[PDB]
Amino acid sequence: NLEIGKSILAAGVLTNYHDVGEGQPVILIHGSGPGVSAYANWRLTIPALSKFYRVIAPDMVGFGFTDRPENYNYSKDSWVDHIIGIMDALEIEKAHIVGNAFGGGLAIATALRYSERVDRMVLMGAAGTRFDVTEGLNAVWGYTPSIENMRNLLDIFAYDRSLVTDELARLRYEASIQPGFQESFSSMFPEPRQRWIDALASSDEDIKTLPNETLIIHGREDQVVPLSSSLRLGELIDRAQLHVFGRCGHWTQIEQTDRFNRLVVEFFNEA
Amino acid sequence: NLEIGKSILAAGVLTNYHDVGEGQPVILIHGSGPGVSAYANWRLTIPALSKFYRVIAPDMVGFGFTDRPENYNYSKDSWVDHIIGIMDALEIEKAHIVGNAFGGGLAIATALRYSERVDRMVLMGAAGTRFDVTEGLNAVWGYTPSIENMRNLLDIFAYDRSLVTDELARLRYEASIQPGFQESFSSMFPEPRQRWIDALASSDEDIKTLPNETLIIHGREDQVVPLSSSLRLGELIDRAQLHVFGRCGHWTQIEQTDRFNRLVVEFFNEA
Repeated sequence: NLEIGKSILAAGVLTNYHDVGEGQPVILIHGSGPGVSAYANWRLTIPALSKFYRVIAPDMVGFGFTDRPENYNYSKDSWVDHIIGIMDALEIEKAHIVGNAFGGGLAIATALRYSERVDRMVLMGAAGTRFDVTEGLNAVWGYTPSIENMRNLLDIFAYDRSLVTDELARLRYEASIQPGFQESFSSMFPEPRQRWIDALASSDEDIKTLPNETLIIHGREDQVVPLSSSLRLGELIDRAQLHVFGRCGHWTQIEQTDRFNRLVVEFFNEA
Repeated sequence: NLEIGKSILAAGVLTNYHDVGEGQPVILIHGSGPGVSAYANWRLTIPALSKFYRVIAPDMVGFGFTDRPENYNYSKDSWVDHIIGIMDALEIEKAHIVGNAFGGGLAIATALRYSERVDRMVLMGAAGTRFDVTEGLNAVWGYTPSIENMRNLLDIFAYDRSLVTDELARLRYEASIQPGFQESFSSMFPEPRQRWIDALASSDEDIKTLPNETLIIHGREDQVVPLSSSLRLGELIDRAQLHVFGRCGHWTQIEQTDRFNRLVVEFFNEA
């Protein structure tokens, strides 16, 4: 299973992660869908970025193949603690961070609590602001295992549904039913789910204090996180750039791969 | 005067233009401020693009050093005719077009009337949609010559006013009072100016039919054309990408030069 990489103790949690490349460190933080993992989200991104940077992609606690501690208290702050724990474990003193959706919210939160540890940020269809729960997000977080339910979620993420094949739905369905996966996922964002969007968000006041050069990316047709959320982030963050991809959903790094990789590499190259 | 380049008869008008580079043709269309010219707008863009493309930058009739025909009937359609006349004169059968503000409106109009002649488009703080006249635009189009009035206009265009020096205001003031310049400019967009924003615009219905890969660029702080206008263009054009620069005004190609040039070259490279 290529989703299983290296293992390291971070913030007291045995963590599964990928580490490819040399040079300036870049931390990639995945999203929060069922069966999600660092490899699943970043397999098409790591190869491109690792040619110029040291790319670290960990499975956040509660997701992927990282340990799922008994009675673990999941929260925005605990996840930030995990990110910092991973950086500490790898002697990464300061790094750029690419946060995908759920991961974008964590990136913003990490930059606010540990400003000295974060350089540039890329926020994709990111959590971080309070937006009204969408039917797409409620469907994603409310997922129960089945190939048809996974096919529907994949359709919700994609602009071009032709990319959603029976094989892909089957493979992700299988990833979603791995031991302990659905159990931690279902108890992660229970109804009412607006509570979790709000919990993952950072206040307008706090976001306005971010000094980091930031690149906000969003798919025009995103059905999970509304474009309006990134428009708001763009008005709050001072050194921000916004890039919106037309004909693109919640899979910006997968549906607009080459454009995405070029934008991100050049953005970091500027530093 | 470096603003004076080559001369060619286009659409019956003796036209001043710049032609640098080899390969795929790219037409750069300047904005509509007092003293504006192709060189003034694109001096920092041509060098970068000409390394990979053949760059054509003409002074639109009524602006710069192109002839100002007696009793000439200026209109969106006549300007489009001029653009096509320039392309015809240079045997440019199909080209990419970069339209800056006023020029963006003309680019959209050209792509609608001569779809076969236009490939990819870059629209910067572009005209093209109906937006309420801003005080910034009313000040720009209502300009009367003076170093102080020019300094104010430059401030309206810029995010970082430190770039507006006495020398720059003086030089542009001098450009604005060249023989016949202020005369054609003042009679170009007379009050009420909303009429001209509306005249330069294309209907939502027509814009929706554009099949061209398009890159929409806008400065978050643009005081002349509101960001909301480009947000609208992004929702209308199907194959569109939107890139918004924070800490940037109506001079995207000048205030974010390196980022702008990289974005444009890679966008065209995709073709």
